[PDB]
Amino acid sequence: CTLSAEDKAAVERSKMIDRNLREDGEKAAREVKLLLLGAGESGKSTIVKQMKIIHTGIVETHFTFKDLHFKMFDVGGQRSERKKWIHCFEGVTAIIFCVALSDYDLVLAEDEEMNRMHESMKLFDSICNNKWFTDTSIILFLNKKDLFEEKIKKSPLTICYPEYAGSNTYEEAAAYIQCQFEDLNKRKDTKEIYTHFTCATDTKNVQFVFDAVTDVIIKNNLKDCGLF
Amino acid sequence: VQLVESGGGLVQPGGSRKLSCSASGFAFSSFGMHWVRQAPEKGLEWVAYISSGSGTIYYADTVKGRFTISRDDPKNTLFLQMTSLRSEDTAMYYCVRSIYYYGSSPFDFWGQGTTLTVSSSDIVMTQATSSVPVTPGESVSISCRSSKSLLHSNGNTYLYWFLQRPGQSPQLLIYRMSNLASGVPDRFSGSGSGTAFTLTISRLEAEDVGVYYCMQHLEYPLTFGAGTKLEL
Amino acid sequence: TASIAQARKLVEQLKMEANIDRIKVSKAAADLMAYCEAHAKEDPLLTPVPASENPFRE
Amino acid sequence: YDIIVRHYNYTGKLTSVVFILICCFIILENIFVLLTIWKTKKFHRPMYYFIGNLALSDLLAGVAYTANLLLSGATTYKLTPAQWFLREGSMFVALSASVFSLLAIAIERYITMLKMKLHNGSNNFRLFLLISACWVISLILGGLPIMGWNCISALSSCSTVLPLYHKHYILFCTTVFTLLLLSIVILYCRIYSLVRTRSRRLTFRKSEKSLALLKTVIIVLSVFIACWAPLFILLLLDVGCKVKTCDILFRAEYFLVLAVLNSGTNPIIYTLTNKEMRRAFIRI
Amino acid sequence: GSELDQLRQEAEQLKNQIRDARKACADATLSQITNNIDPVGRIQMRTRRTLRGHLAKIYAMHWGTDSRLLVSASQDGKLIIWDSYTTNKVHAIPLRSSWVMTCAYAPSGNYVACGGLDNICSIYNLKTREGNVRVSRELAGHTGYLSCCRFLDDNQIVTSSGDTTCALWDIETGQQTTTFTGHTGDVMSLSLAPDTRLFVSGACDASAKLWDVREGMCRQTFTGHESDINAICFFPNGNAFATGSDDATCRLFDLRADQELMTYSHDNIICGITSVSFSKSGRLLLAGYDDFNCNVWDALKADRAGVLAGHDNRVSCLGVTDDGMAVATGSWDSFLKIWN
Ligand SMILES: CC(C)Oc1ccc(-c2nc(-c3cccc4c3CC[C@@H]4NCCO)no2)cc1C#N
Repeated sequence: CTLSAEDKAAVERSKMIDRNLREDGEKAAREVKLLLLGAGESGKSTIVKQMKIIHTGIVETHFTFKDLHFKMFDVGGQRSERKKWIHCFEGVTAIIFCVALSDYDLVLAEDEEMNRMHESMKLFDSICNNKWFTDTSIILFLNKKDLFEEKIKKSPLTICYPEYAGSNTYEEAAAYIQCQFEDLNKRKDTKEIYTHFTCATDTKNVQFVFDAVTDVIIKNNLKDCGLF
Repeated sequence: VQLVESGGGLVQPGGSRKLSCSASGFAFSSFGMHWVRQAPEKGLEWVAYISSGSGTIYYADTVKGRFTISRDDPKNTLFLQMTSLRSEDTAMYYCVRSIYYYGSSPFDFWGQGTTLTVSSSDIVMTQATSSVPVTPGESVSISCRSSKSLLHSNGNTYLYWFLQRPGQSPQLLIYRMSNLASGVPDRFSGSGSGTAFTLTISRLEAEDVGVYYCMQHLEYPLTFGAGTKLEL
Repeated sequence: TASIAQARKLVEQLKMEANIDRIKVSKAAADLMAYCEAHAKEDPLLTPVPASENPFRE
Repeated sequence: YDIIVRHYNYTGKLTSVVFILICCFIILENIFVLLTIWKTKKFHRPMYYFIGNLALSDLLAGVAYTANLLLSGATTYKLTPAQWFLREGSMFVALSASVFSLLAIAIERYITMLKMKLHNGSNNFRLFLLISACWVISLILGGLPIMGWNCISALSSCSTVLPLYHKHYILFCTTVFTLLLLSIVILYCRIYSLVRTRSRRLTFRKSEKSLALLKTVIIVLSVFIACWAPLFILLLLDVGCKVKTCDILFRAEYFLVLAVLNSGTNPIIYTLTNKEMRRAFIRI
Repeated sequence: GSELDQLRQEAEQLKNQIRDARKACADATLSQITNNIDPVGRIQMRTRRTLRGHLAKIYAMHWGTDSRLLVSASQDGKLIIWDSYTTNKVHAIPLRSSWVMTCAYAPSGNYVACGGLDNICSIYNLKTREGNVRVSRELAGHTGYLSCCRFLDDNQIVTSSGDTTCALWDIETGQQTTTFTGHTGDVMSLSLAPDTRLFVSGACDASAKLWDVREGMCRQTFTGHESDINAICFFPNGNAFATGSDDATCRLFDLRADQELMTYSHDNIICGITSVSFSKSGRLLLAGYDDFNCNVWDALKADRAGVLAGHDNRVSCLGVTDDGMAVATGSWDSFLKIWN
């Protein structure tokens, strides 16, 4: 109409550009994105290396399993303040958390009075009770188990934990650690914690991650249509 | 970039051969294509156009319904087919890329061209004169006149300008009214008012001689000028 | 003993900044007032403009 | 007029205050639900538009029932037959639309739960298609007696509960209502079967939500069927019974009370079920 | 151990002399002097265009020199270049890492750059021979994330990294020329002067410093805030700059005298400040709060004179055009709006 001869050609460019944008915006919306966190010596490297791989600063790992595309952002190289770049991770399906069971009698460097489990619990509290992650579930991993058994065998558990009434048995020590970690969860009605013990079999770990993701997807779909 | 034409041969009247051109060195999938027929000792005339993605296919009123044209994106090859052929279709054939957006330069790179021999309302744009004798080192003023007001409500005239070297394909010099194209020296300059347009050259050398043309783009049925020759 | 270098650097920066000239606050206020009152005619934000000239007409 | 006194004489047809107040309560509940859904930007996905449509439909049903009860009485003989047909048409158009919406809700829920899409965003084409189809089918089913199947000549063919309507029309309405009722149960059972099997089979190694879904299904699917049964059995009964042989047929006004009360009780179930909309209502 | 003590008391008495000279120089506030001026009535600005097409949050936006073209970045990984007049799109430059937090536009309209969380500033070319968009250079010399980067010229770029430092790069060579250090917190805001000779940066601990590009050392510092600095912009004159913060308080400073002039705070706001930009004549101080709406804070009277509440989520970027024709604000709902 009012547009000139070549002005209508520029409007056609906007249409194909918007089409190409919408086509790519839908392909990246059907893949599961999950964040990874943990301490420096929490065994995150052995976890990211043991699992299947297909692929400074942020690092992204892309792998597929059971016709699902997973993205793993390892935010470990950021030495700046965490409160500044944490709001861009608002949309995420899960938050992988990794801690070390055997790392409970080893004090943190340049310090002789503070245990590493203390700052581990502090980081877990800051992550779970954050004002942004009030709806995303948390998957929890225990990296080492055999070294933990050897350590509780040669060293008592009462050195790290000030109160303890049970015996020096791994079967009850693991349950105590799990109950202590699940206690630091204020939002007990909007999020859940799935715990697991890392074993030598990668298939079990991948299956557990897939099961947790499927459970989160089912819960999200149920909450989507207001069915529960 | 590189462009070449193929499928040039003598054809008797009533016979048809398809035209093929191959483009390499750029994103062919986002460039529109124009065909240009150049008759011997005559001015060239627009033929056909296809937009990016084969969305809008246009034709000329003379060869409407008689030429079939299509694009092949995966192989970056362009095809042109005709149904009927007459005794006046004997002319050169060129293909020129063109992309239309804010600040773009259409008709930037002309193709080499091929030879085709056959053996047996709209805007009226007339140039000032046929040929001018010019001694080197003198300013030259060329005026191209149109029968309509090319100035649009947006505020930009749509009269293009380009030169053709003797024996080579023409190259774009000045888009719109004044902007200079990329690669050409700053000696060339143009101006206009809306009805009568002129071009001024500061210094003239020996490597820029030939014929000049003025194109219109306000209304879609593109028409070129007669062609004024520059004599050294 | 490594904080001595940064301490000397910071005290050098401080004694260097201590030589900056100071101007009266009333003079700065007057200059700001003159600047905002001189170019107030060419501001289409606080000065209403007719819709016949706005390129953003709807 | 002439034909009005004849049919009522042939059929034999020769306590309304609480209905007005319950209808006004339904209307205020519905205009409150509409205001709650409209003013909040969060409830703008295509899911809540079905609930808004159902609320508008049962509001129209309440208004139509109020108008029908107000016009009913001794004044029915004075009004023109077209006005009477109008009353019946209005009633059918209200209730048919309400039952039909309620099915589109379950269709959308089953389509959503069928495949995991990870996002609430969806095309509005299917939403507009479903809403328009529901509305036009309700309008056509309501206006059909005006065009054909009028029971204006065969006085015996007309129904007993109310004259001027053909028996085959009642049979058609019953046969479509039973199909809608079957489809509702089929979808609301298949969705629960799907949710339970996928979760038990594919989330085995590491319930409470399955029981909540079962409770929601056994509430929503049972409240509707428990209330829409008397009207359906009466509509199947009046067909077989002969004229002047059923005394219960004359007292058919009470059966519609719970039938229209279902429309007013649906928003309570569709709002107190989910927590987000309940919290939004509590905030207001 | 006495050396650290004597240097500490030396620095303390230096700070005492500085604050004494700062207090002795000021006579009266700016609000007392500007008590005989007619304030603006009401700034009623209505939306004109609605630029839509993004599918994620928006973190940056810059206006071209022609006051016609603007560029915006999103977490989706696109660098769409919009046309303000006609609303059509011109380019859809993709990104390698879909984590971006800054943008810039060349003064000549040739290059466009964007940093991000991958501590790498990539520069794209828009005037290439072909029809696509190529990466001219990828600058990687920082440890922390990049926060904001502006083009000082067509061949030099200045970046503000997260590891308490700022560096000036060179495009042809690819290596940084000069590095500015001295900040104690994460530098996350900077803006260039109109003459492109000086520039100031806002630290993360209630501090704002002034730098020079030629000599390359800190000249003056300003303090007074409580939480931190979150936005910086110069006066159109180029001789003053107003800074934002997180505790609902934006202030205006002076360059000749390191004094605080005016504070724009209200008792009804307890929310942070994300972006601050002046007007064409330095009379309207637009500020974008994170409570879903903007503000039109007056520059000389410290009273609100307009509200632009047409948004859905928190605003994260906004900037006035070169000629003062319109202002554009971008929020987290992937919707840009042009106010006039
Ligand atoms: C699938 C849905 C649309 O099916 C239906 C929906 C709705 C209905 C439906 N019947 C009636 C109805 C039935 C009997 C009497 C009277 C009425 C209305 C007024 C009249 N009272 C006068 C007393 O003398 N009102 O509504 C029947 C069916 C069926 N079958």
